Amino acid sequence: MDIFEMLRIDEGLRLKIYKDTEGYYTIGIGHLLTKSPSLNAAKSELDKAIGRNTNGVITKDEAEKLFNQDVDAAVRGILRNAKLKPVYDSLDAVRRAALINMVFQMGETGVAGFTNSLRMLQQKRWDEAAVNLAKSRWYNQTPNRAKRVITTFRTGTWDAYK
Ligand SMILES: [Cl-]
Ligand SMILES: [Cl-]
Ligand SMILES: [Cl-]
Repeated sequence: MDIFEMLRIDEGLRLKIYKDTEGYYTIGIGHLLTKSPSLNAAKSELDKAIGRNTNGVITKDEAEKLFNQDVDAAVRGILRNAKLKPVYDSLDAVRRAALINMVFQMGETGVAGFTNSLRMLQQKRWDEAAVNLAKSRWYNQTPNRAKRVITTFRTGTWDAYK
């Protein structure tokens, strides 16, 4: 298992524009296109992202390309963020993947706000962090995903993705 396979499990693959769990236009492996309610605005973002007139449909290779960029962006986002970098650097590789997964889903700013959770993780108080992480809109709106990510933080194993 690795961060790419983990996110493929959590995000799926869809080759036509769809709405994500928040109702936002998305394509591929959870590539958010726009928060605009305009499908035309989403189609424009898509064409700009892929470099061609897609008519709202892409290939698997194209979806994987955007996914690679998106994972890269989440990691670089963590490393540039004063609140996330220390926590990331304190973690082992498996738990690092759980943090990348959160940032991929919610964005750098949204995760960096989990101040109390981040502290517990930095302290390696795993059970306490797991309890604190679940007291969140995140957990309540996407509980099965959040449970998987939290299990990964709590255990430092990939058991939740087996
Ligand atoms: Cl995403
Ligand atoms: Cl708590
Ligand atoms: Cl979920």
